[PDB]
Amino acid sequence: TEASTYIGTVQDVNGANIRVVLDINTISSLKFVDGQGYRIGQIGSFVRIPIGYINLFGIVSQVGAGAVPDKLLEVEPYGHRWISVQLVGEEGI
Amino acid sequence: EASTYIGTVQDVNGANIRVVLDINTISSLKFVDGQGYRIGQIGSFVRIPIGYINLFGIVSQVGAGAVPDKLLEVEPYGHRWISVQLVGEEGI
Amino acid sequence: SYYDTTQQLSLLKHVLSEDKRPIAFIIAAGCPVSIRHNDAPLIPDVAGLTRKISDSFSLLMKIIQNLKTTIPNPTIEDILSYIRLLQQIPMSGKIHDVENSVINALEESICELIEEEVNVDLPGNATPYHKIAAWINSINREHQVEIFTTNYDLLMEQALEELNVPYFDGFVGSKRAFFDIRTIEENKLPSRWSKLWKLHGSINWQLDKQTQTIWRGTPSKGCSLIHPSHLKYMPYLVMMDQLKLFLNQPSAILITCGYSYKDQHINEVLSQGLQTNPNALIYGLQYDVLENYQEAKDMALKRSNLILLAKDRAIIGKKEGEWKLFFKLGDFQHLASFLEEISQ
Amino acid sequence: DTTQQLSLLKHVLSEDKRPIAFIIAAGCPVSIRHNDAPLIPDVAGLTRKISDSLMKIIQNLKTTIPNPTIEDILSYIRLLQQIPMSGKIHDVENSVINALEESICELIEEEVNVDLPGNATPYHKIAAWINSINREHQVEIFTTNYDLLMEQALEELNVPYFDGFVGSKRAFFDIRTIEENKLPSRWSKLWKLHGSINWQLDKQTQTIWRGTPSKGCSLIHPSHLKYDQSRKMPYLVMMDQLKLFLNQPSAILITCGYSYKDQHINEVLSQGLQTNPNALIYGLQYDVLENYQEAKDMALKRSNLILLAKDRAIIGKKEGEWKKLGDFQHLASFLEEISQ
Amino acid sequence: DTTQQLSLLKHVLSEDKRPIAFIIAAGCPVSIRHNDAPLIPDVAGLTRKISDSLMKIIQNLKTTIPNPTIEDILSYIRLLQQIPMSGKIHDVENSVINALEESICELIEEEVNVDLPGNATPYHKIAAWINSINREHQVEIFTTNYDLLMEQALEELNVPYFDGFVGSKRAFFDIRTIEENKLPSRWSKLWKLHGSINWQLDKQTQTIWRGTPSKGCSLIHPSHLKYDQSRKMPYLVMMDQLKLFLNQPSAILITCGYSYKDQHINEVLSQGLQTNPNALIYGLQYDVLENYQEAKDMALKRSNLILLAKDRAIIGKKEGGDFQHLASFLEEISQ
Repeated sequence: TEASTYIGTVQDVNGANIRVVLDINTISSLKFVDGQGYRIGQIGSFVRIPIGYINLFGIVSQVGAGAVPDKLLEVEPYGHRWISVQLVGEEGI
Repeated sequence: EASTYIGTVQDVNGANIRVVLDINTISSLKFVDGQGYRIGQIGSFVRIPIGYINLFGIVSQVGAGAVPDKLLEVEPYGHRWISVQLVGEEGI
Repeated sequence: SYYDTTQQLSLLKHVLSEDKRPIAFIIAAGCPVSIRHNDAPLIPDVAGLTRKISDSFSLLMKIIQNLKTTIPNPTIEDILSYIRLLQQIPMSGKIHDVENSVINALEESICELIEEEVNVDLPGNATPYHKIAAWINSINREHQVEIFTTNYDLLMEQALEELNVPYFDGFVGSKRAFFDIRTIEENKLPSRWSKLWKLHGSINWQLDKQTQTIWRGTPSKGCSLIHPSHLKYMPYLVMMDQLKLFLNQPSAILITCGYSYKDQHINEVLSQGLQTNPNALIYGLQYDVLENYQEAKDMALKRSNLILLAKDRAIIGKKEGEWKLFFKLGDFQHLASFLEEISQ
Repeated sequence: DTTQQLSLLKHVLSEDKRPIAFIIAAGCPVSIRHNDAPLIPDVAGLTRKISDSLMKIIQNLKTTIPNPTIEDILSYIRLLQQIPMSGKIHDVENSVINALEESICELIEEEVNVDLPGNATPYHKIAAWINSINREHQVEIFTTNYDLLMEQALEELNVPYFDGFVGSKRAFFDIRTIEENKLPSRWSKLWKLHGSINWQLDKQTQTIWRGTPSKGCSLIHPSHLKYDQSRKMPYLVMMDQLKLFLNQPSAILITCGYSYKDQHINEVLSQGLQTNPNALIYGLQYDVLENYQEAKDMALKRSNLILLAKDRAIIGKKEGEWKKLGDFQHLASFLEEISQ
Repeated sequence: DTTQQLSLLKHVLSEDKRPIAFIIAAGCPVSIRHNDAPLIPDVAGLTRKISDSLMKIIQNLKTTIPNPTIEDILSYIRLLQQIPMSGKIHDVENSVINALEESICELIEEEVNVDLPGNATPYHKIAAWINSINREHQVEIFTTNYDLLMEQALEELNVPYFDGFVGSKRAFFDIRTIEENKLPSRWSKLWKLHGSINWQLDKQTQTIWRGTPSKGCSLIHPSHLKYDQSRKMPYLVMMDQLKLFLNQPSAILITCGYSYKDQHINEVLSQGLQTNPNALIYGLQYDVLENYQEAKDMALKRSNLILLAKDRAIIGKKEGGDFQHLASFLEEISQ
């Protein structure tokens, strides 16, 4: 199904402030890819968002209850699986 | 429905329309006579025809930030709303 | 007035990468031509087949001139239709003034020659058909990919078997493989299972006795239902209905490669489907100059949701334009390589 | 009494609910007579046909084995040809074992290639009854034969069936679609445990593809190397499907002509009966009750198994007595009467 | 004996909540007497009348076929017509074909243009019996005659009927009315398998519009080209409607005067009998039971098939007719 190097899906856009929901079932620790150990979304790490043929890159800026949207906290105050990603650049053809 | 069709107005606040993307999802291309335009991008424009004249607007927010209050309480798993801000209109 | 190749290539790459939207294909006579085992291609084109029939066989050549009076240069389909019409009339031998049974002998001879010429195996695992088969298995799509073919060989079937690709061509059975028609319309097929339809028939079709029940299996000597439509009073009708029904699916996409749009019924069905469903899209891919396809350009001017790709010309959205030759995607092998790269 | 048993069987099988399945042995072709002769004789008929067609191997095995059959002979030949220098038993310069293997294989394929007679075949009645029921629980059929007769008749009746192979003249062995089970309800499953007469292996790998009958070569009684697994699977997955049907809630099962002479089948049916007490088996016997000692032992062991024969009727692990259904044509007539 | 299935048919007629219908052949109008003569000539009579008005083609067809009918002759004439240089096959100067077919069409046109007689016609009794039942299951009747006698009979009692066509002198063929099949239960439906002299095609396109009988052109025995993506001259739509009526919940259906001499009808009847297990056909036989070999074979093959004849009766695949008599029996059962 979902290929390796999978983290989540975009659920909110505010121009240059993306919010991502982690779709990993559990064990947010050492998702092995290509025999090398990378960690699930962390403050200093990058992410990649492929759009058809070009890949948008971004950097995580906030993790936890801060990245949760406005009224999602109102609906439930105990759910925190969001990250806030800020776009940086893109890779062309 | 005819082509170049996106959704339906479901809210109005003077100069801040909230629009619902329709059920035919996953497409996200909406081909219109050749080239296809991604639906609900941040900088894209929209057109709302009222009878004889058209109303134009610019998208500002996409996703859970545009959906109203009660719908999130009804279902938090659905974010298919956009926030259109009016700009101008085209006369006769 | 000027179009960019890279934009269309990116659009196609984004389109094929989708999963839920239904996809289909059309494989015409121009696809096997692009694959060659000997110096010549493993299977000749329609013109090659007509030339081979003409020079392989004054009474015989009368029929070719007789049909040319009311029609352009006759092809295999026209000749076969004329033979079928001649056999329909009992005492039809007076037109050719050659007995009343030589027509059957000629039909048997040409059928045997066609079966001998077409019953070829595709060599090597690097054929584009294997690449397409691998691409189908790559993405587990929500809706399976259908395939329509107008050829006579079984290259697609063999390629599908080689890479373990399940499919269903409307025939169920091990020995006789009778035609099951209720399960086609019931359409509760396995999600992973694909479908393959041969619009013009193949060598595995044989007609039974007065029961007239159609079945598929090992080809027999002196028997081949390779007739395009022939006549009746039928699988062809339900296959056309299946194609039309698929074309009405929401956001459906159909891709044509190697097809010259010479037929009339197919063009009419495509036009009706395009007019009925405003969301369907068709990618007309050619490997020549667009001036050769009058019907295709007429349909592209009439319809708005039709896209044409030629060597040096393209019509997009009722607006004919020029490229920024180009569009190397017209060749079948390049399309297979593009599909393989997309899957990988 | 017999009448109560027949009425109970009618009102438990004719009712639409639990899944239905049959097992067909080599005795079924015996009950059909063409031109005053059986269409295909029993196993002993084929054995002495081969005999009248090099007895040394036969008496070599006879020393430790009773009256043999063809399957034992071919398995012994295969075991010989596994060994490189296997001729020390029989002369030298190994050619007889091979030549014997081909001679017997195409001889059997010629003996079995028989066409079904007209519309009076009981297989037609069974197919019509199958088409007469549209229950959600489809009917899966297990056969130990080698011929194409059952599926030939079923195709002549215009009904769908899936046998684990999908494709064309070079159809491969579909493996996964066996156990996702995502198939239409109207479809039915046909499994042949001992193999068909059209399956052919491949030089590149164990492909056991199904298609046009290969010239001379055929696959009968799969007993070759199984270390690779996955490839050359059908035997194991056939027993697996049998076991899965034996388990699960299924208060119906019918036997016809089975001689209870298969160790690999007796063990699995006993295990299924022990594991599934709710399920029931209606094993029959077209002979006297005393000819099947293994069946009597199984009936004594497992109460769920019901054994009926011409001599008497063993019900509830207890021997009974009378005060008709053994005939397979009579069985088809009973099925037609129940359906009608 | 006879009382058994007479009571059975009376009871099943009294059994509501199930659809009912009938099949009208050429025998029912032939057995109708007008001025001590048959109202409509039989197939043999029609062929004799046609022969009364160029027998080389008939002789050539007689080599491989026995004494033919009008349908075979017209089909052969049309088949020669599509072939451009078909005149050389039979003599020369392939212009006699068009004149011959026009004359045959004219002769049939004034042969079948017969007005229905007064209130003594059993068609009126059948219509009254149908209208006297307020069952929700509408009755759809398919006929093989080339006249419009049943149309006159149904219109004489103000009974709602629909023949797939609606409009005016240039009434078109509404195609999707059969598709959604959304009509009031009070209305009835009618279909002509081979058509009457009312339908006529159009030069510009195959429209087979219904209306006032045009001079010269008439549509009969639809077997023309079907390459126009349907809607050209579809008897296939009638066949599909018959298949759908066989696909609904099982009911016992009857027929009148059917000779079981239609391979196309026989094939779909067998398919419907196989698909629907309880489906029953009450086709009778107003002749010798041994004169219907196809009916006997169908009864033997299909257990649910029911066959009755003047001299015997095939019930349950084991062997053991007047339209006016059937109408009188239905009228008696209604009261």
